[PDB]
Amino acid sequence: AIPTNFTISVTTEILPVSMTKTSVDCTMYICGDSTECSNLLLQYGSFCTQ
Amino acid sequence: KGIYQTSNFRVQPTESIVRFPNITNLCPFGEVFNATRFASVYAWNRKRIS
Ligand SMILES: *[C@@H]1O[C@H](CO)[C@@H](O)[C@H](O)[C@H]1NC(C)=O
Repeated sequence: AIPTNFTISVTTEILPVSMTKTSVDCTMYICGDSTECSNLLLQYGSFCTQ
Repeated sequence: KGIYQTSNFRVQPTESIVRFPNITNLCPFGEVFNATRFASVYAWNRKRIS
């Protein structure tokens, strides 16, 4: 079976390229605005540096 | 060299605010601690304080 005609088909495909960049502040997330809590968070500072 | 997100250290508090109800009535400490007669344990007395 040999074709005797043709069609020019345009297909659309979508690909995600990136996602929303995000940043997090340990101090104001965990220890919202209290100094007493933020002092206790210093010993865990390494974790946030991760 | 680059751009760095930073946590919160620049803000520090310096003043304090207190806001209680304005009441001048001393509370009946003499009517519960200095009461002439106390109740039996089985029929224990209950007093509202407001
Ligand atoms: C309780 O009673 C004693 C003597 O009856 C009196 O010295 C004292 O001031 C009274 N305390 C209060 C809080 O009323």
